[PDB]
Amino acid sequence: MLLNSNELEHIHSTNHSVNDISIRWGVIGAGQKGNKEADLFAGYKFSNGTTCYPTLAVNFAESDMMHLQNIIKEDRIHFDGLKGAARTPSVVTDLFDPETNPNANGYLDKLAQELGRKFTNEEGEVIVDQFLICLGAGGGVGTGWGSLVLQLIREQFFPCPVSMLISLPSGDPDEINNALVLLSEIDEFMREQDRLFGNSDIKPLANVIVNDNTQMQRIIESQKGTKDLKNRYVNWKEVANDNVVSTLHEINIIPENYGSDNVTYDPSDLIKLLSIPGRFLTIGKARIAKFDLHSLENSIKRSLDEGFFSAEHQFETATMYGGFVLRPSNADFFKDVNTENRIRNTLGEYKRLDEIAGKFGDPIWDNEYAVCYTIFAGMTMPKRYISLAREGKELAEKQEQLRAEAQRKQDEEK
Amino acid sequence: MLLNSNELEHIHSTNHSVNDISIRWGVIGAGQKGNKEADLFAGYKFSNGTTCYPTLAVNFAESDMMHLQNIIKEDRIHFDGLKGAARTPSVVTDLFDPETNPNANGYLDKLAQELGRKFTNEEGEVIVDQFLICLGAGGGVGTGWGSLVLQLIREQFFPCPVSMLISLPSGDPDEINNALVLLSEIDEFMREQDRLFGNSDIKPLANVIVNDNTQMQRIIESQKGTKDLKNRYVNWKEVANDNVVSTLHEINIIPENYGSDNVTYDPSDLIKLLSIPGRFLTIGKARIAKFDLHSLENSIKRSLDEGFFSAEHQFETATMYGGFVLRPSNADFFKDVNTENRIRNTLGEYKRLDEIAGKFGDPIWDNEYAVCYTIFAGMTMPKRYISLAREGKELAEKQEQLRAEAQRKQDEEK
Amino acid sequence: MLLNSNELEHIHSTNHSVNDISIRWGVIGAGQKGNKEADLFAGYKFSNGTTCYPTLAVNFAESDMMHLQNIIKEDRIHFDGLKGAARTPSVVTDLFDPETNPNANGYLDKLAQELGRKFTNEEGEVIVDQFLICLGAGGGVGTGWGSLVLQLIREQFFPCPVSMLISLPSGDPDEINNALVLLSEIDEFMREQDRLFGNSDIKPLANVIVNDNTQMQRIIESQKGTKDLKNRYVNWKEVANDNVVSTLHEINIIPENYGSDNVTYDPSDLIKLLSIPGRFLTIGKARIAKFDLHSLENSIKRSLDEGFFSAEHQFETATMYGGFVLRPSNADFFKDVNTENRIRNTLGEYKRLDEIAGKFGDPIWDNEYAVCYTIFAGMTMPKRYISLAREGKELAEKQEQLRAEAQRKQDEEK
Amino acid sequence: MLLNSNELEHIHSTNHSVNDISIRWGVIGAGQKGNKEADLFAGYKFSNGTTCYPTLAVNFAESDMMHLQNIIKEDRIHFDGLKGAARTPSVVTDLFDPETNPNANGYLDKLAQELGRKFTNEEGEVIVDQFLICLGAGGGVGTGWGSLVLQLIREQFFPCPVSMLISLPSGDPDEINNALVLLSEIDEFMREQDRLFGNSDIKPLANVIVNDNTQMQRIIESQKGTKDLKNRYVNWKEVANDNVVSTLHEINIIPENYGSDNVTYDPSDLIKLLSIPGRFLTIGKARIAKFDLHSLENSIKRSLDEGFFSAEHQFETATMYGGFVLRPSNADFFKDVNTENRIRNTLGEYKRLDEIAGKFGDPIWDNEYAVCYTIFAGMTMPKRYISLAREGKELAEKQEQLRAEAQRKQDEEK
Ligand SMILES: Nc1nc2c(ncn2[C@@H]2O[C@H](COP(=O)(O)OP(=O)(O)O)[C@@H](O)[C@H]2O)c(=O)[nH]1
Ligand SMILES: Nc1nc2c(ncn2[C@@H]2O[C@H](COP(=O)(O)OP(=O)(O)O)[C@@H](O)[C@H]2O)c(=O)[nH]1
Ligand SMILES: Nc1nc2c(ncn2[C@@H]2O[C@H](COP(=O)(O)OP(=O)(O)O)[C@@H](O)[C@H]2O)c(=O)[nH]1
Ligand SMILES: Nc1nc2c(ncn2[C@@H]2O[C@H](COP(=O)(O)OP(=O)(O)O)[C@@H](O)[C@H]2O)c(=O)[nH]1
Repeated sequence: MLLNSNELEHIHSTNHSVNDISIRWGVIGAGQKGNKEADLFAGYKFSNGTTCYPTLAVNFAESDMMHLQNIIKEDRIHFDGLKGAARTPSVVTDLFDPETNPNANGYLDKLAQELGRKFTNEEGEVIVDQFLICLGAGGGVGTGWGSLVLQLIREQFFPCPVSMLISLPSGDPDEINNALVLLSEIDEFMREQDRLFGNSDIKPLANVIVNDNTQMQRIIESQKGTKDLKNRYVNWKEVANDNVVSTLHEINIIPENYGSDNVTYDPSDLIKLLSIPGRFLTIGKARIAKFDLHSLENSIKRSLDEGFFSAEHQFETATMYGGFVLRPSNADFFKDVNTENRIRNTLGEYKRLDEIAGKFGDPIWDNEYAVCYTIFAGMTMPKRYISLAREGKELAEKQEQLRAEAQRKQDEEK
Repeated sequence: MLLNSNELEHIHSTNHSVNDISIRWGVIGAGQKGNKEADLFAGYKFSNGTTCYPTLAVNFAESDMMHLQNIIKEDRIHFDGLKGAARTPSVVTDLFDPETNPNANGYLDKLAQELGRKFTNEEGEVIVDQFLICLGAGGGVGTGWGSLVLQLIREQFFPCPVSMLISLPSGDPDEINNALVLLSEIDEFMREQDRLFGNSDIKPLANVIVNDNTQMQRIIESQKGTKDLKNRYVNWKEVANDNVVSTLHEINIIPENYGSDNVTYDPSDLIKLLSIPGRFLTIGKARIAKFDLHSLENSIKRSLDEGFFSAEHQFETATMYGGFVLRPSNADFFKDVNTENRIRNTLGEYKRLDEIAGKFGDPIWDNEYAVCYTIFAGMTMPKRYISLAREGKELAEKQEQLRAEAQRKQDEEK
Repeated sequence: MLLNSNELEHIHSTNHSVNDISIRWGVIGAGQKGNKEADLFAGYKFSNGTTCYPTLAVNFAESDMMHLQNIIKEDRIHFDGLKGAARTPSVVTDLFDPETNPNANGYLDKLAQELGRKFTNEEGEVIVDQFLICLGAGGGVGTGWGSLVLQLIREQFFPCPVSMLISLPSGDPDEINNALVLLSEIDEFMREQDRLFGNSDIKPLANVIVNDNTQMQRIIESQKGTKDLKNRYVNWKEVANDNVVSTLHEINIIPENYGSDNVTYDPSDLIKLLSIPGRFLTIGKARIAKFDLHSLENSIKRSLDEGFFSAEHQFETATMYGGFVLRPSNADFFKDVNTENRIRNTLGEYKRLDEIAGKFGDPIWDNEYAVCYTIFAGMTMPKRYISLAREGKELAEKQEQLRAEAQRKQDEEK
Repeated sequence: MLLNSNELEHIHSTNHSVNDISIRWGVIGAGQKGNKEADLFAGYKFSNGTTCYPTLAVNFAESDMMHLQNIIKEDRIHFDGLKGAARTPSVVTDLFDPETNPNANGYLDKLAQELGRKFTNEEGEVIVDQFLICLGAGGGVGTGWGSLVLQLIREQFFPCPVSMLISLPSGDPDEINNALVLLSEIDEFMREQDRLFGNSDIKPLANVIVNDNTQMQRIIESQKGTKDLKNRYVNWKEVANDNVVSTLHEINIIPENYGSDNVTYDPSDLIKLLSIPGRFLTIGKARIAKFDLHSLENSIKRSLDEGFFSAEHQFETATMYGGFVLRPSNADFFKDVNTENRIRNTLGEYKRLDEIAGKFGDPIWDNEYAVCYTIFAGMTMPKRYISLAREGKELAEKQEQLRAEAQRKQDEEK
């Protein structure tokens, strides 16, 4: 268990029966980023110190996996032999493709194996609910795997659905491409399946969660760090991560361990919520320590807008909503209805919930502020896609410039 | 005086007439643990810096007693000669048993003596109320003494009753046994006496207070320690201890030095409370800084459940209740009756108080939160006993496994 | 972006759309002081980390400009050749005066140039609103430039108005003089223009903001610094500065990014406010975390009196008022009218606002206290001028004393 | 007393009551190496300059024993007559075997005798705890004796157990053989006894400590010697030795003379530790002067891996663990629990301690760094055995080559 939020604390300080989750994610962490996250996920144990999620970490080589603080070598999968690579994801693919790599398959086995190892007990049962695959884009490894997975799922190695945690980078046109295309492909896929399935079907691809780094850094600095001191010694990712994960984590806990005396969110919701939309999903966590409609709105707005996962996704491309407000039970001001209404309406502004599926919870806690967790799902494409698009152009060219300028510098010299 | 709680502080900051206790415990601290505790007890002095409890520390050898910060060598009793021992408590027994150790008696004298030294003044009067013997189980020394005491009491060396502070360890089947049996014997004894006495009789064995380490550690980490920094440098016991003792300590102080404008707990209560049940006793200290019935309940629940002394004792095997809520006098919300009722009822759920003896206090302070001290007494057996039972089996076997597995490893090699 | 106030934080934590200012100051920082400030100004970037003001730093030589943390050499203008100088501002003047320095003009070009560089984009457009020239008096460089500017403006190199940030020193008669005369000249100028213009005219000299160091230090120590620890390691200027700038800075932000649900201050106001009075302007920022008329008054009073910019300026020599209270929107106590009235009246005591121009805002925030920004403009002469006058006399003579005394010491010895 | 480590110093500088050991080794030093070591052991005296271990030195002839700096001729046992020998250990055996050497026995007597002389006082009591026999392999003398001992023990001349200090050489196939076989035999023996005994039995062969020279030299040079100057004049063994012995030595001292305020290692542990595993034992001493989990790990790792005694022994062939960290008592960072855990886990990676016996201490000192002594016991076979195996083949053949090549050189010439 790693608390790392007031909240978390609050929780933990309060309940200690926390031994219980909603969804058994099978954390496969790929690439620096993923791994890194994974360790955090890894950090969760219960109120009996029992891990929460089961986690494999993958990376190409061993060394790659040294700084992990929870992962053991066994869970450090790597495939090794050749030194160096071109960070093309095409390396990866090879290694499992007979044609390039005959022993392709050899590897696969071991994956299948370790999967077995890790995800069976001895019922041979998969002890997983959905695969949570974590990726940071531009990471060859990730990218390679990404696709890989798509196949694999098909190839039934994966019989749980996949949830994709994708970070959208910042800069570097190359990455941009890699990413975009990656996203594209996915997107296709996404599109295919709904019409390939019904639309009430378990989506093998449950949803996609994206994060923008850029945005985040900005945010991060926003939040200053004279509010603490070691802040003054931190890395943004390091923080970022915390939030991110925590959120997720948290929300998994909360319904499970909490109740309300009024509307009750629940796992199933989540399940629903997570599977079926199949697409782009976003979450807003809003501290609410100030108590009025206007501010409510603000923080709402803020939370959405100045959401952490925010990517300028196109709200009305959502189809489904969710979230809940964990509110103190003495917090009358919320008990009031107007509020609710207000809220409703508030949200309605980005698209009216009431045209789509979703629900909302309002749990109790005994905190001294409330946090509103908000989730919009099944969206398609965030405008960032575009922005990215534009930007890498605006980059590409920008160093074309630099290329031409200084091609001139060649000419200019004897 | 060592404060080490807000409370304690609060107290101390408030009253300074604290020169006064309810019960004169005679702290005999046996074994690492006991000693350690003892030092803390030892740390108490009055508002005139006058010690609170008188304390002997026992250990086998001198060195054993070095790190103590309050104990003087004089109060470091040890009996020495042979180097090393098997940590069998059977060592101890010998030393006072003529048959094994002829000079058995020689020692006894010195005990009797130092007891004299320490517990008489020069009225020859025992300046004690009840012996508080502190033990951590699995400690040969403790264990040896434990039994020893039973005899000794009989042997009238002890003319105050004994209260046993027992820690129940965590792991190691051996200990487990030692313990269990120890507990067993005690248990017997306990059983005997009530029927050996009346049931309205001064129980020579006033009660037993157990603590589970395991539980505690868990708890401890629960309580995080980013709430403080040096926390980030602490040992659980170190904290644990603090609580534990403090509690006790505290509660001894409080009635004595406090009043109420309503129901008044008092020493006698305590006395009653402590003597007669003769058996398993538990305490819940509940911060109440949140003010509603539900939360009241929660914290109640919490406190019981996620009590510190908690061991899954069998509530209805209690016979007697007590405790008090030290509440701020401006704290109207408590003044209200409903509350009381509520409380009553709340407790009623684990067994209905109103079928048994006990009482309850509600003192004032001028704190800005309240703490509810809750005591259930005269219980018999906590399910942990069992759990322990199961566990050591689950251990024993588990390393039988390891024994057989690797007996195989012998066979497997040439 | 550098936050450095709760407020700032509050702001920043709240809005992150802060990408937007009211007035584009063109910060020219002259002399140690100015530079220093400039760096701070320089520290501002937006919610997209986009600088706020554009800034040139001037100093005589390069080295002079080393410790700057944001200024780049390019923005470190210096003119160099001769080593040492007499800190006469008459050095400066020379350098741009053909007669003394034929290549006078050469320099000017570069100024004009860098001005170009810095203040055009490629529309050749000036990207500035008003020049904010920062000076600490007694600084030869500053002083030289001061005058220089007056000319330059005339000489149309400056086509934005100038706002002068002048610090009034503490001690040293020489400085005093330099200053006074400087002030005098300015004063003249000020006087001229109004009658040289209409009085409804864009004043090329928008206003003057003075700061007294002396006063400030006093204040500073007032504010203690056990309230923080590093305080215990600070320099007054360092703090001072922070305030000062911040204030300014802040106020530029706030209207721009904030609204109210009631009276709305706005840039134009500011503009008006800043241009037309042409003269002495002062600002009071009042935390209001205590909620009553009396205290309101107090803090008001305090703020004025024990304003930061305060110089014993002659209120009724003002002609124009402004400011706004950034108040929490839940802060009902302000919503109330009486309050307003009260305020009005309060201010009325130093001169009645209602005889002059100005306005006042009351924005919302969601802070948990309010800050009242108060501005009195178009004043002429603060009594400090005088005080200064007296003091340097009281100095001059005082070391005349010392001169005569110890001229005696010459005589007294063989 | 010879200090020769900071530590040792630290110790000695601190305590001077050092008059006290854990285990009375009876140092029999055989062969150059052993002797050499012995002298060092010999160098230990107490804080009252009282020798620590009692030591016989054996060698074949007198001259052999000249450079010893502590050994007296009396303790220079040699058996002499014939000049030269074939360094076959078979020489040795003869000398005590009636059949080859009738007067075999004559010698034996003298051994028995001097043993008597040296190891009785006049209680006729053996003043020994365990025989510490030191050997460097390939040393005929050693080797001969090795076996000899096995018999002798059986032959009850030895009634203390034997601990074998074996150096594994570097190169020379012959040695290799001699060694291997030696090791083999031993190994057998080892295997026999456990099944010959119970497994909870005092192993007559307490354990085996091996050292690799090769490894060591490498290490040695690693540690540079511009860190000192005379280093620049040293022999590796000379250093090596120091460490080695010292370690041992040290660890014998430390528990004995130190305490902790927390977990306490102790002799018994050692005893246990040393006797019962009967097999391969290894030790890691880790300076810890850097304070974080990662580094902790590192040094841990390092220490294990880049242990001094390290031989690529097969961790999981261990059965038993031990060690302790002598840490400064002000060293909070260790006091913290996480740490502990971490550690635990860390170790767990090579095999999980928690499946096997052992314990761990954490003593105080007042050093300004900590040293972690780590012990893995009861292992069987280190991969070096193998490596050796391979290598001598790789040698044997390699000079077969040279043999054939240059057999060709014969043919090639007339
Ligand atoms: N925020 C964050 N991004 C990371 C982290 N590690 C890597 N990334 C990002 O993930 C993307 C791909 O890099 P990486 O994960 O190293 O890919 P790899 O080279 O395939 O291992 C880049 O945008 C990295 O900045 C991480 O732990 N957190
Ligand atoms: N929490 C706690 N347990 C302790 C302390 N010292 C020892 N123990 C525990 O007491 C039990 C018996 O150990 P110990 O007191 O050393 O017994 P001894 O060997 O007879 O001195 C074990 O569970 C120890 O962990 C202490 O000061 N606090
Ligand atoms: N508060 C403050 N005053 C300063 C600072 N630097 C210089 N001054 C003051 O400005 C006045 C003129 O000094 P300076 O700026 O060094 O002039 P220069 O010699 O022309 O560079 C003096 O009163 C200095 O104390 C600064 O950064 N802050
Ligand atoms: N490190 C070390 N090895 C030694 C020393 N003396 C001898 N050896 C080694 O011990 C092994 C056997 O040689 P030695 O002791 O001379 O055997 P002997 O010929 O029977 O006396 C070889 O590997 C030697 O290098 C010593 O004092 N230290």
